[PDB]
Amino acid sequence: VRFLQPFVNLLSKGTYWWMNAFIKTAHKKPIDLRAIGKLPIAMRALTNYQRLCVAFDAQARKDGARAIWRALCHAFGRRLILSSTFRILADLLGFAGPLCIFGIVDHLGKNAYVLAVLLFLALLLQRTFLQASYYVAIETGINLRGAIQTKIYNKIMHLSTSNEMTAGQICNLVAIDTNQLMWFFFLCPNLWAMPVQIIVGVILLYYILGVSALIGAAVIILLAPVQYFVATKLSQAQRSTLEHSNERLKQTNEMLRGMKLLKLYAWESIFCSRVEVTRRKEMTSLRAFAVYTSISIFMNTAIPIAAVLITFVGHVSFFKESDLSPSVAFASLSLFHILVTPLFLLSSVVRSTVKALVSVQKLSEFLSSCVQIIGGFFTWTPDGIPTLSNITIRIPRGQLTMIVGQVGCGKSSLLLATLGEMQKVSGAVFWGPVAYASQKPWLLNATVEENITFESPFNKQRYKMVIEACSLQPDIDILPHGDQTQIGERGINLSGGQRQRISVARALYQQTNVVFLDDPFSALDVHLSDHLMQAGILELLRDDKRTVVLVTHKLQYLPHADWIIAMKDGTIQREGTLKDFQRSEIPWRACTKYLSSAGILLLSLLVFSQLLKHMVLVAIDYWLAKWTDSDQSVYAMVFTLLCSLGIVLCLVTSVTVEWTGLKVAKRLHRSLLNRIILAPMRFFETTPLGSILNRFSSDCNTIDQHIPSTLECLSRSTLLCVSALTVISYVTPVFLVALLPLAVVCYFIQKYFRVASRDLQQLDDTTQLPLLSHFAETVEGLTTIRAFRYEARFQQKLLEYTDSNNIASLFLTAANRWLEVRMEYIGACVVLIAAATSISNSLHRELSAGLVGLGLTYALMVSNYLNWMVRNLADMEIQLGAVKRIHALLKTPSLIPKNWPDQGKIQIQNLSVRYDSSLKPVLKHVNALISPGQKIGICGRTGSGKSSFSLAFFRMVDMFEGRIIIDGIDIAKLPLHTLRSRLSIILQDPVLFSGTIRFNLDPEKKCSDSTLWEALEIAQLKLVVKALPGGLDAIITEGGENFSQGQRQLFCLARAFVRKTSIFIMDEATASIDMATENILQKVVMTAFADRTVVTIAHRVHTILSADLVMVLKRGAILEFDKPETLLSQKDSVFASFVR
Ligand SMILES: COc1ccc(Cl)cc1C(=O)NCCc1ccc(S(=O)(=O)NC(=O)NC2CCCCC2)cc1
Ligand SMILES: Nc1ncnc2c1ncn2[C@@H]1O[C@H](COP(=O)(O)OP(=O)(O)OP(O)(O)=S)[C@@H](O)[C@H]1O
Repeated sequence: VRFLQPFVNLLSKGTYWWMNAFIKTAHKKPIDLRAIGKLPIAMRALTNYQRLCVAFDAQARKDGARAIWRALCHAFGRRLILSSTFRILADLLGFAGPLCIFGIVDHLGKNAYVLAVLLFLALLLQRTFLQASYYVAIETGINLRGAIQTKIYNKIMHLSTSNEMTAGQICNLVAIDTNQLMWFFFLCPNLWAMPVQIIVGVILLYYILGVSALIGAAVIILLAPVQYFVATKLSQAQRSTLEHSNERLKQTNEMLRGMKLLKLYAWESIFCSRVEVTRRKEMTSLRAFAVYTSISIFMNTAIPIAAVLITFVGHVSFFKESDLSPSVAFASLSLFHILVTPLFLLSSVVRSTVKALVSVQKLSEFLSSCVQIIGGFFTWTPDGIPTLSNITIRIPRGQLTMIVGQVGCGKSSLLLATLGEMQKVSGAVFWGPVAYASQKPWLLNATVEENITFESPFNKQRYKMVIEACSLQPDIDILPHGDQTQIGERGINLSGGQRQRISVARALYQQTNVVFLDDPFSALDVHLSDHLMQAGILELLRDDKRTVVLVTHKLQYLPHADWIIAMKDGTIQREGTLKDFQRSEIPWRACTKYLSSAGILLLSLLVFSQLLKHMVLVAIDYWLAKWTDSDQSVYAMVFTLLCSLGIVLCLVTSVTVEWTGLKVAKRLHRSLLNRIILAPMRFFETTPLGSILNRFSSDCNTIDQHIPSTLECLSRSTLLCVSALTVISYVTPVFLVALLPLAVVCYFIQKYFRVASRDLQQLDDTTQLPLLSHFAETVEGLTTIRAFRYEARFQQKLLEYTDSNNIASLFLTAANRWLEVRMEYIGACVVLIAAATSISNSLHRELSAGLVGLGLTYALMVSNYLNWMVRNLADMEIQLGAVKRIHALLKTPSLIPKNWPDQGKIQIQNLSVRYDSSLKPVLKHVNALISPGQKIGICGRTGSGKSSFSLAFFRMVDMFEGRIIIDGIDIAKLPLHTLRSRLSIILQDPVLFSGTIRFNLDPEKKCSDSTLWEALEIAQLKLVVKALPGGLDAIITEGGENFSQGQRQLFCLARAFVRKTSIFIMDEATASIDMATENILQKVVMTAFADRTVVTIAHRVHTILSADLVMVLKRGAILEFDKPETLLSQKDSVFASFVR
């Protein structure tokens, strides 16, 4: 245990002194979950779940949305109200501070040291109570999140299967709804403490400025509803923008997958044009969003100026000509800031409260939704026509029981009913932890060994037996990681047969009596199914005398079982055995590049405008200082001039930040796209897709959403802090020399913070990722988990995960409180010293009263500007560190005028090729020649070098040696664009990117309609194309199920037809295609290609047999042969015929 909050001295419970040791150790050694503590018994999943379920029980025994609400209320009780009362007392003392400022200012102009030390004490106490309030509220919220999370997970166990969309709604119910609830519980005490704050503020300012005060008290208040309105607009804009963004991502996911396909003919620019077309729409939305952001930032600092303007001008020169002592004006200034700070929070509080109300309504709607069988009766509804009718079945021990029938006869339904999964209406069923593999296979977010063990102690002989008996070890070794390979989400990097074999292995490996397998032979061949039923079923299951109940439909399994079960229309037609059935019927460089992408045009326009705005904001008060003592009319007019300058300059600065941020986002995205386009193929193959896709998915989005606002806030905070320091220095010179020590202290407080605040931050992210994912895994494979009776262990795992999340999200708020309190203590020390120097120096000797006003008013508030500064600095640093990876990604004609000849005669003399710079060579002394108009075949085993030969023919490998030519022409003087408008290629991996048929046939779109129609008619595709809406305009999706595999290859051949390269490369147009269709495909491609030399590569016999010139790829080299009928009998059918 390390997080000891409840077990320390009640002084440190306030000032967080126990964090000194943690943060000092954290500076040196990197924090981790082993270096972190464990949550106390006072706050776990179990404790909060216990209190919440006790309250829910006491409320439901007296029987809903209001019910769950009151249950949470009575369950979390005293802590929340304690935080709220801390908060209101702090608010009172904060409203009290400026009045003692006023008293001091009065006394010196006409008992003040006492007021100064009282101000010091009241500041420190008020801020301490505020911080304790924040922390207690945050901890209550974290408790509530853990509690309702484990509660809705407990509910996930008892729900019914009849209720895809529900899974997404469940995981949003944990990712956004629960966060809304918890953040609303953060802001709950603020909603109680805001009204008393504004009421005390208005009544206090009225008694200081009189009737005029009221007028001012209106203006500031009028900003609070307006703000809300602005916020709403933002939200609307956000929605629209998000939509566009999503679409863009889709149009990217294709390009970053058909990489080799894309670059094999250089259609990449054609798709980049479309990608840029989407980007402009996205940019257009962003303008309005940033305009609203600018309006918000503008009002933020405009209302403070406007209040003082329309109040002071409307007080003296309007109403009663009352002499305005410096105390009145400066107290009004202080109260204006102390009231502006809370006003913004009310809008966000209202939004958070309504959103939390909706989310709790949603949570309530969700949260409240032998083997003997005699008289089976049930259905998939609380009321409806039944599908289970009159089923009586006995499943004795040690007996193979097949279930056979037609499609839709209640086979798997009977399986789940035997499981107890479906509580039958009227019937009896008796038989426990039963192993079960469902029809649709499911996996976890873990390794292969883990999925097959499934929380079971590992075995050597047992596990190796199960691995070998499932025909799974070779394909397991085929994976990039021989074992312990991280199986992707749902098994994207695996095939269906592998998932099925893993599921069957999981079912077989578990030690239990009963095993169900819902058709485990649907995605398996004949050989693998035979070996599985022989070794794993009849030899391994039948070994330990288990009760195997397998449902399938084959021939070999019928005489191997004991009981045959025939189902028809949900009824057992006949029953018995076989015989009874047959006898019956971050450095400054990242920011430097970020701002230099904007250019010199806007950098200075931003910086100098900010400097001038802050200079105006200080000069207005500097002139007010001389205004005070008493040409009052001229004074007020100068005040009005300054007030106007301030607001105009603020609007200018905001518009500048907006425009600059948008331009930078534009240029950065375009440069990233362009630099990713020109990368080599081996680079794309080396780097995983997640990192390349992820930068565009988030980095871009993150920057656009948060960099401009956070940068603006950081700049405003730092300049306001520097201005306040300069003010309190100019007021009292000696005070300056006292403030530089303390500020240096802050430097030491800075380092130790960041080197931990960053760390904890990332830890939070990590504990958020496997938690949510875990949830999803439980939802899909719910039947398997309720069948294995493994609910207890999984609930244990989820309590573990939510504890690991809460400890991180708790240490983070503890560290934020630490930095806050210490920076605030120093911000109170500085105002203490400033007032103590001002009372003596500026009164006893200097005798100038306009000074102390400015100094006190700025030192009463310097601390909040300091805190804004430091927090925004931390955020800007993490965001700039996120940006740096974008730059890391950023750093990755004599024969032309003569038309490319149709003579396909080529010759590659002494060719070699390597993949990486200075690695093992792929080819060795490759010499070959190809005659015009002659079909060429190439053979070889896997890894022989035929794909490498094709890629080198398209010079896709960047370490080839020798000279390679086409009609005396090579790659020494031609750019890539000409090199891709000269040859055609059909890859083994076909794809149909989204769009219309015109976008797939000719994405360039140069070709005319009759040309595409003829290409479809020749490619045996015109009839199915005419059977679609519109014709040549069917909206296709990436991959999908809109066309057959043969039709995808027909589209590839149509691409080849329209390419008109006159040279064709056929890279395994045979794999994963039915022979009945592949043979007619090759016949069409032969009858269509009488000219325009084609070089093919495959592992089929007849394809290699039909080619004229063929070269057998040896271990490292090739051996070519010209006449096909001569080399297939010269070696006496040893190396070229039986191999083919
Ligand atoms: C902006 O301040 C305020 C100023 C005045 C008032 Cl009347 C209220 C607040 C205020 O904020 N309302 C209290 C509720 C609240 C929410 C966030 C913060 S916080 O400081 O930003 N964040 C943390 O402490 N920890 C986070 C919490 C989320 C998980 C990760 C760690 C502090 C407090
Ligand atoms: N989880 C479910 N929720 C609601 N209805 C279901 C569910 N599973 C199946 N059904 C319905 O129950 C009917 C019968 O389903 P099955 O028992 O799976 O068909 P079966 O032919 O006996 O076995 P199969 O096809 O190998 S899974 C279908 O028409 C479905 O609409």
